[PDB]
Amino acid sequence: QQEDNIEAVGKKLHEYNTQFQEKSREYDRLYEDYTRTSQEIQMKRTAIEAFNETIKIFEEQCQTQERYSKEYIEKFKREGNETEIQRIMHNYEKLKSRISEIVDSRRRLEEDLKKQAAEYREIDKRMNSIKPDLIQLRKTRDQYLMWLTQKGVRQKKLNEWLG
Amino acid sequence: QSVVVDFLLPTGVYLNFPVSRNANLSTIKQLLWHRAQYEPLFHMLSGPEAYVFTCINQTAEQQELEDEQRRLCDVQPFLPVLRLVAREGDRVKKLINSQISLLIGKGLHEFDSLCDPEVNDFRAKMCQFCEEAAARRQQLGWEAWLQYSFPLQLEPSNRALLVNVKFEGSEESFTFQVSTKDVPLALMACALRKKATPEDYTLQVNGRHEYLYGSYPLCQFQYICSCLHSGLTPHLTMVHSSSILAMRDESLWSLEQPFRIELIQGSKVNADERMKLVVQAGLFHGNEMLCKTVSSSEVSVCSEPVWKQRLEFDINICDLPRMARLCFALYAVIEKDCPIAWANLMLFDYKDQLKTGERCLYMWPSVPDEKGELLNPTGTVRSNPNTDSAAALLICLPEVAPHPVYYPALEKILELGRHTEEEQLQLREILERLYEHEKDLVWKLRHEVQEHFPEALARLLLVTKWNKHEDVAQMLYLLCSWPELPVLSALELLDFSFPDCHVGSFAIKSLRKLTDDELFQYLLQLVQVLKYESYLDCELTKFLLDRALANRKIGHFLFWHLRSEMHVPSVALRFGLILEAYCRGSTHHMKVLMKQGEALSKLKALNDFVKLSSQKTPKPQTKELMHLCMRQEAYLEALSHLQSPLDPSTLLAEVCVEQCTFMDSKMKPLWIMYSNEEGSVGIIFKNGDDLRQDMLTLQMIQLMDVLWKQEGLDLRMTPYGCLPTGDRTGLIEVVLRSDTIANIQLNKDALLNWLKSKNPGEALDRAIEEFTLSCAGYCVATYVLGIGDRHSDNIMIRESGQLFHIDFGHFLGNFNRERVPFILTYDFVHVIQQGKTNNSEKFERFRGYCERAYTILRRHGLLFLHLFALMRAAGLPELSCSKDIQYLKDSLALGKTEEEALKHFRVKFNEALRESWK
Ligand SMILES: C[C@@H](c1oc(=O)c2ccccc2c1-c1cccc(CN2CCN(C)CC2)c1)n1nc(-c2cncc(O)c2)c2c(N)ncnc21
Repeated sequence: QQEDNIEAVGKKLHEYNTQFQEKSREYDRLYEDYTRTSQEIQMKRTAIEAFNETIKIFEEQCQTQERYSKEYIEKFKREGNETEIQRIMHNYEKLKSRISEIVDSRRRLEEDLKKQAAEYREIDKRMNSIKPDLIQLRKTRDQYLMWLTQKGVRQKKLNEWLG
Repeated sequence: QSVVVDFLLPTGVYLNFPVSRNANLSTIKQLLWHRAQYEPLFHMLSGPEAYVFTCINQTAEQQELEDEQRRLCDVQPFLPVLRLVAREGDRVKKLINSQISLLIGKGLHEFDSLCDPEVNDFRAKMCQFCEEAAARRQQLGWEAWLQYSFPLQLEPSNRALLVNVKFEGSEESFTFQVSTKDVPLALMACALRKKATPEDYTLQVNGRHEYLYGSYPLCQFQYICSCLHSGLTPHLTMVHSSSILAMRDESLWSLEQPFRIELIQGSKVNADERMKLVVQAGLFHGNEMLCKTVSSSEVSVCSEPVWKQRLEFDINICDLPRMARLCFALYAVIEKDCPIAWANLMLFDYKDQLKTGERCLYMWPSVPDEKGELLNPTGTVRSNPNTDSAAALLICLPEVAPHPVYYPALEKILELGRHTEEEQLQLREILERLYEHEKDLVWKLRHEVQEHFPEALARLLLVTKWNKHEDVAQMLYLLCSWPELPVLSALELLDFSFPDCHVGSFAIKSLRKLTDDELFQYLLQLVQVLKYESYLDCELTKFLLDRALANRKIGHFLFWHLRSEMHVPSVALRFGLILEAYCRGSTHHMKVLMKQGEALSKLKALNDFVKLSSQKTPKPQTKELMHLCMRQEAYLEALSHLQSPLDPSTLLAEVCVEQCTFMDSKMKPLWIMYSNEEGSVGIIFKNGDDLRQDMLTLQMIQLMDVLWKQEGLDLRMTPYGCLPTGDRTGLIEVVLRSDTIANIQLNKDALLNWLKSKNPGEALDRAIEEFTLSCAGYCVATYVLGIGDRHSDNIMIRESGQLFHIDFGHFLGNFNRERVPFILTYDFVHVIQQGKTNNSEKFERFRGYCERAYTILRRHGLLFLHLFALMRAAGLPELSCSKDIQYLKDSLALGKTEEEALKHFRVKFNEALRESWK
């Protein structure tokens, strides 16, 4: 209605405690990376919003350039000043070519964010594979420790095995 | 030192050319106009002062850059892109809104992007409330503004010493004798007659924003008390009320159907394919299950698992309490355990409406811990902000009526809530000194508890059955007519066990008695409790904001407690919104915090330079390479001239660059020294470790010092400042004129002869008493708090004689957690006895001090327990479970009597004296 020797059990307490501590360190490494990568992903997504607002301002400027230039391109054409129109339109082309650089820069960040999003999921997967081992090694350590406390082993002798 | 900047003119024209990073915006605008004249459509532009630059700042917001004395490197635009726009409209709100975003470390657009009514109504209500108080502050007088800005720093509460008085502008000073117990109106009158040979002036300490005024005597001020005890003469200044104004200007119970929910789908799960996924679920109120924990059927491990299951609980819809939370947990079992993630959800919303429709809960990852529970009901209700990457569970609360249904009002609850000597003897035994039989007894005698046992309201709330709506209404009926409890009891009611909104409201109602002095002692604890709050708009948040607007110092420390956890995703939203409201109601202090932020921003970059240089080059070269980075115009101006984060009355004026340095530690702590018209002040900028642990300990030592000082016992402690400012970053106050024990010793009379050099002749007998008093206090403090890992490297002594401890890494038994014994070092006992092998008279005083100290803390033992209990919110490893709180119960020995506890303390004292020789 409800078994090895004490020295042999204490040996296994030392082994299982070492295996637990190693896995505890390994998880703390992966959790550090999980913490770190979460900050980096947020920064990247905040930077993409910045890219968007930058590009938004450039597109507002392109709207301003087309609306404002309608009056003066016509006026300089009447006065016979085709050279002033050439300055205006080439400047607009110089504005447009800069956007292509900023748009190209935004795409690189989006691709790094895609690669870093995979790594986040890969780390979290590696964490969730170790949790079974870590939780079980905590339980096993505790059960052997409680077994020896029942058997009546001194606290000083348990500390040697735990270390 | 140069960068190519895109310029966008309001005619649509685009200029592009290099400028220096150190060059300010006003200078940049002049170079722009000089190149704009050689580009089309120049004639149609107005003058440069008609326009203002706009950039995209680091938080991805447009910022109208009104202050053109800012350097482009200090502005920190995302890409080097400036755009000219019209300098008109409501520029006041525009300037503040952008300056807030940078200051809090979060863009205000991120609050808008959520499209959340709860957020928008918080912003609406709190900003309006805060703006009104700031307006009302300005209409009020100069004396009241002085109370707000520069509140009285007093000691916890007959001689005739000199005092060097001065006036604003004049170089001459006046030294003359004045008594210790005089009221400062008299002190001004004496100096005012000396000017010729009252109510329109106020006194001020030199090189400080600490003002002497009000009904209190001169002895109760910290500046005076420090000057009397040390020996030096107070140096004051007489400021006029005009100069102060210059600073001021310049139905639910119907629906009896059982509760249920549709578990639809999971998203973005990352687990081992061999296993199968299970969704554990359960309802909660505080840290108590309302019903059984329902579980789902098993599905194979993929990214997008599907269930589509009904999950019926054993509780009715009518029976649910106000603060009911559906707590989830995603696991990974084997078909015939692994916690992946968890998420909590409040059944009723902030407006009291029961939630319906689909809810996409973005889950938090599960950490394995010593408890190892199924669910995590103590966790935050707010969803994970990393939405696109992190996992989630699609669920759906079903419809239960044609129209929606609310949780009943206070009126309707009161209506439902209405209606021997043997059992009364049993109630005494339970409360004065809980099991299932005791719970039903107390609930039966709940009316007698209200009448005869007001202090045990907390006990009555736990025994109440929150899963039955009948029991809830009866408890709330009693609560709304419950008599006002003291501070000490009210602090207990703020804990995670008491989630109910009426209970919180009662707890805050009792805390309105707090003085600003006493509130400051519990401010850290009160900040941490906000993690347990469910909704954003709450009484504790309002209470904290009320006091911050009332008192500038409280507001200052409220800012940095909240700001320092903006990196933490679980509180970034909640804290960010409070910091917004605070900022709007204290625009004057915003300017101060902006200097502090940018000073701290440079010290990070300065520490990172020193960290990289320490690996490559040696220390003497790196120390010189540090000063070059400091001496640059952007770095020097930002670090120079600001109020200290550690104490905003203290003025950090001139950076003494040559005196600055760094230690060769794990995290390489910077040592910044200052000098101002008073004398010297220093700080340590630590980046790498978390300083909350060290702060909490220093706060509790400071609390002991106050508690001892209230009982007529000044143990000459050194509770120096410690302030977390950010992500593993913070300042720490330099205790000047001091050194570590290791550096002094590196034998028998090592510390004794150190005191002889620093206190020769008559001062020696004073410094020993300073040592004896201080050592006693720190012996008792470290004992009670359970502080291990003490040694020569982390213990210090001042030149005046006071010993003090530093850098508290571990406490409450931890190092595995065992009882840390009482520790008396042979070297300290040698100094206490004045170089003698046996000196029973002096050692008996020292024994007396440690006993008197220890007894005083037992009288206020519940305070320490209640405060430490609330700090569990902070998620410190060494202060997590109830056994950590138990350490304090045993060390103070509150279960035992005052005689019994003191007899046990003497045995631990006597055993420490024996262990000193060994
Ligand atoms: C260990 C010492 C220290 O910490 C540095 O980080 C550091 C960095 C660059 C250089 C020295 C240092 C020193 C240091 C070491 C020996 C002697 C002196 C005095 N010196 C001698 C030269 N003499 C010319 C000037 C005074 C300081 N130290 N740590 C803390 C401290 C750190 N974290 C948390 C905390 O709760 C306290 C602290 C404090 N609150 N108050 C005072 N000292 C303190």
